[PDB]
Amino acid sequence: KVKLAVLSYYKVDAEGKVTKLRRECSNPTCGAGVFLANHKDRLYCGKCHSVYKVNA
Amino acid sequence: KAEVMKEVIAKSKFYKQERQKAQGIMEDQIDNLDDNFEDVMSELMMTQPKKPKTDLDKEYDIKVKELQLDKRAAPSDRTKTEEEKNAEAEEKKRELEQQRLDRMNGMIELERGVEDLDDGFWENSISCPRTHDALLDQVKKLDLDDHPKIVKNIIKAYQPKLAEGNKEKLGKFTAVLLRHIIFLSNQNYLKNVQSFKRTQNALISILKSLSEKYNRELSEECRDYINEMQARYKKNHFDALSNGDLVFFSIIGIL
Amino acid sequence: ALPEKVIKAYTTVGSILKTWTHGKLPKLFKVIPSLRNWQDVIYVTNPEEWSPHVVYEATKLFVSNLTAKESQKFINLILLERFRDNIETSEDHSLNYHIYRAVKKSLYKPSAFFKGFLFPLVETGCNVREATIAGSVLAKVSVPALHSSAALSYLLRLPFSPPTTVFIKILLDKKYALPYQTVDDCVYYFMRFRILSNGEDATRVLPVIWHKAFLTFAQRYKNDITQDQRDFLLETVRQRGHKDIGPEIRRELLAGASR
Amino acid sequence: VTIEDALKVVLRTALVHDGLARGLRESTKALTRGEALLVVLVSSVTEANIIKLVEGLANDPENKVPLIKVADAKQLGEWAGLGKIDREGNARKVVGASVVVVKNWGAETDELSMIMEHFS
RNA sequence: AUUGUUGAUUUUGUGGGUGGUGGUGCAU
Ligand SMILES: [Zn+2]
Repeated sequence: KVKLAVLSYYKVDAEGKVTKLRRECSNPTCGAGVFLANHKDRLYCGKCHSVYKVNA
Repeated sequence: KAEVMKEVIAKSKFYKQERQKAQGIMEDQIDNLDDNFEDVMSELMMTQPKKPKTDLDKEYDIKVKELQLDKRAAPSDRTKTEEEKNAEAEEKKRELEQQRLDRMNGMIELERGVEDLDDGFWENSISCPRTHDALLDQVKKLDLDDHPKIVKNIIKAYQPKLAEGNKEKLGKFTAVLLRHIIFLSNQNYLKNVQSFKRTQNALISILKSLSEKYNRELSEECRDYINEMQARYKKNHFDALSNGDLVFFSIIGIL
Repeated sequence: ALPEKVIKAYTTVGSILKTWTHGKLPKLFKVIPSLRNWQDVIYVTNPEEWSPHVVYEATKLFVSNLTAKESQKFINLILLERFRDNIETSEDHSLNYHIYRAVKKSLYKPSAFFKGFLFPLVETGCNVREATIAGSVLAKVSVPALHSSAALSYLLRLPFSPPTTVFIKILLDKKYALPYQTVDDCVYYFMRFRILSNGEDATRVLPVIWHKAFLTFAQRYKNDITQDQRDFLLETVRQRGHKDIGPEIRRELLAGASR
Repeated sequence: VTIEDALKVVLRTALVHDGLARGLRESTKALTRGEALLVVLVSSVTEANIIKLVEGLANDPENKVPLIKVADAKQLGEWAGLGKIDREGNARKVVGASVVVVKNWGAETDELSMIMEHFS
């Protein structure tokens, strides 16, 4: 179990700007807001189960 | 017959290998499809298409929330007829008396017999008080006639359904309650015999209801008292004995 | 049309699904719900040739992944049609064991199931055997009280048909904490069957299933109706009461207290 | 009609059309997709990072979304519909909601005009 | 809470009704 996992995805600077620390899934059905889990060798989508390379 | 059997066994084996062969080819293509998965999925993603509720669907969603706003009714079961209730009650009475007769004649519920036991015997907000003293502190400032009120509330405040572990707490409270019933009898009550009579029997009635559900905890405490009282008798003899000891034996007969 | 390379791939998948019975499903099949045009992709996999085993695994896959709106179309277009076809085509008019589990898994998403399986079925000439089989699935699996009450309010307002009565009886038998708005609707549904100006429902002959449903409501929700409502229901019994069930309904209604 | 009373009906109307995102995760997802029309946030959130995140997202230049301040999460959860109702009718077993985002108003009400007018 | 990312559909504790895609004959 992970608590406040959503908080970890985003970083807020002192001026209130919001920056995304994780990449979003390119599948249109996933659309925006669907974040790829960062594994050592791949990026994994929890919704589509698609796999992307980390440096692609 | 034997020839017919050998044909049947041969056919069954013949079909079994065919099914196994069918399963064998089944995994082969699935492996091939998995290998070709990445090539296939890519073209699908290249050709993915670009981006009103039915009135019935609108109504159903509207119903869901309005039902949420509504209060919820409690359910009820069928009322058994008076003849059925009497028949069921009579059946339960008949079963219980029969078990009592069997236990009287030596039936022991581990369904063993007394003779079995005779082998080798001769050869060799509201706080739930886990201890008797705790209950006194909670009821320290209350009058004698208020003890049933506080004792009943503790049971209500810690019913099994309210939270996990309440069965254990109530189980111990059954043991604690018994010591309280014996404890009060020791204390002088000639001043307010009427008040003591209203509290002592009331607490016993509460203990009976608890004993129906938590006889095991009560049974352990009851045996402990017998050993403790025996130990006191070894030293003080009759001085150890008190009014509560007479009361205690009386309660055991009830429960 | 899909890419000609894909259609061959998913054409091959459909062949596997026709005779699949166990093991792991094809990887291409498992990713269909993610695709936007899953209706087109599912079409080439030829669903009405899906084996009963595939329908069960398919139902698990699509109900969990698709949205509520999309899961509705899967239930309505595939699971419902397959459910009807199997009953119609089977010699004994029974439902295959794997399809029977598929309906249960669809029920995991109550909103999609009711508006995709139940309401379309009763509104599209459901027969008694179809209702009984579906009613058992609804009877055994747990449904939320809120969603179940909404469905019960829905069925009560529909035109009377013995198939619809069965679903009405099943929901009542479940012993839900029906909201008082639903209870009022239950009274109105039975109230409209009493003779007075009124429609044919007053004079329409009543099967036993209606009486059994009316008995169940009396047995379970007698303590949750107003005294005026109790009088109306009693008015219904004297007019339309059954020979044997009617006396028991009268006993149960009278034994209840007003809310 | 106070602003708080206005939001009570507005949020309920959003619920009837399935137009509310309840929770931090759904609120963040709604904002980044541009599906957010209004943001309701709680002042008594223990972790200031939650306040900073929603404030930054709600104040993004591309999609400026109005933001509202709520004293207690528990009452916001009650407006979100999380809690259930008793035999008495009072809300029971209510769940605190830190953030609520409205995706669809569902129906036009005078109370929707007032809250928009207050922001303008 | 939980599903396989998802959103209250579940999980936990205490109670608890149910024989039911049951058969087989009978009476339009
Ligand atoms: Zn994807």
